[PDB]
Amino acid sequence: ESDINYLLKMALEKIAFLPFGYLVDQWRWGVFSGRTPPSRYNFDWWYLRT
Amino acid sequence: QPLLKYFQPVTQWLQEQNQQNGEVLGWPEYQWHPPLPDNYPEGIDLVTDE
Ligand SMILES: *[C@@H]1O[C@H](CO)[C@@H](O[C@@H]2O[C@H](CO)[C@@H](O)[C@H](O)[C@H]2NC(C)=O)[C@H](O)[C@H]1NC(C)=O
Repeated sequence: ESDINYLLKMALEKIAFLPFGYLVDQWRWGVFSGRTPPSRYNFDWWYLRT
Repeated sequence: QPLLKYFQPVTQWLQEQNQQNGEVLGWPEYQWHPPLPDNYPEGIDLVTDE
């Protein structure tokens, strides 16, 4: 039980962050490439977030 | 570019009409979906033509 508690505490920061980072730089690469014009900043950001 | 040259009069007229009507090009508020009509599944055979 202690092992499960410790690993779930660790997995709440080392696993919940994996979608982030990937998400952030994917959005920024899209913005730089021109695939995301200034009229689609929030749209693509929240599409990637969901 | 030839496609835009072909449609030059109609696109010019459209731009003039949109400017006069004062509409916003594109679709901000991407997170918008139309409401369901009241009693939709059983309210379809109702005449609504002017
Ligand atoms: C983008 O959404 C915002 C947030 O709802 C809209 O701002 C609201 O506009 C209404 C109508 O003028 C105001 O009554 C609200 O007070 C505004 N909200 C805030 C928090 O200021 C805005 O109109 C939307 N913009 C576009 C371009 O669609």
